Amino acid sequence: NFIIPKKEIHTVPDMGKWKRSQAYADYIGFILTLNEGVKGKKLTFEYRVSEAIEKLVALLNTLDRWIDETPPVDQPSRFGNKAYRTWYAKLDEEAENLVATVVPTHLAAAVPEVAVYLKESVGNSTRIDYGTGHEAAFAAFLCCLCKIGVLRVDDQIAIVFKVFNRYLEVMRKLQKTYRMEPAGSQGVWGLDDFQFLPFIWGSSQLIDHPYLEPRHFVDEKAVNENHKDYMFLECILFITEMKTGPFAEHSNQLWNISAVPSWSKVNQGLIRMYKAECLEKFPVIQHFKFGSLLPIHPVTS
Repeated sequence: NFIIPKKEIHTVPDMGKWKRSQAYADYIGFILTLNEGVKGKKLTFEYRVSEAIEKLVALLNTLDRWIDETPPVDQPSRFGNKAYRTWYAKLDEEAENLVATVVPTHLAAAVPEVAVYLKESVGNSTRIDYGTGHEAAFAAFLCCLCKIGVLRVDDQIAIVFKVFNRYLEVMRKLQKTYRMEPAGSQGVWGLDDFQFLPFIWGSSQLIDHPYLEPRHFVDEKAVNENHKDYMFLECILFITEMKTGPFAEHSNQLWNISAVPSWSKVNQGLIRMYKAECLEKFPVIQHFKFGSLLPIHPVTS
């Protein structure tokens, strides 16, 4: 009974049925389920790695590879490099074939439904840009795999620390390689040019840290010291690799968050901020796709 996920949020009044959709409930609970699973734990933690995780990292590694197979054009050019479209096209042809390496045959029919989210998670071919709208789809991608029991509860630490963490390395690579633009006003009032979720699961990691306080993440010296262990700081280091000038100028919203007393409170301030600035923002989220695994119909309870 699987189906090709389709667009359901066409107008601003549509945000209602979204916020009462099964999908919505499914999505956020999934978000918080993983958020809790990562509490106080270093990236170097000993977690369950399952063959499905291995096959996903391999899926992502193919994506990484195609970038190398598709070097940026040498044209003049001034925004996103147009070799991104050549990359994206390779994915559009090959998303199904790829999800197929992770999905058992008795669930063949789900491949098309599942692959859609995959195709929506890497940015925009026309505009060569990327934002939390696409990030969301990669989470929704992963949720679907839980919904069909390809991914397991036992794995929900390796989803963040291994798979999503690799996905982030691949996104950054696309962002450096093809000089991708932030999607819409991600680079105006945004927490970040590109991501959001890693700041959630990142600050969750640092809950109850002995030495490292939210106020410490603006200290670059200290960031270099600790990025290998923590998802939140890796994000920070990436910003400081991409932006001219002083922190408070280029990432003011994060700058103000560093003032927050505890990682616990940051993580509460972000869960909320993620709802408002992203999941409940028409412009960011209207492209979210709705099928059988994450449907639009009213929450059944």
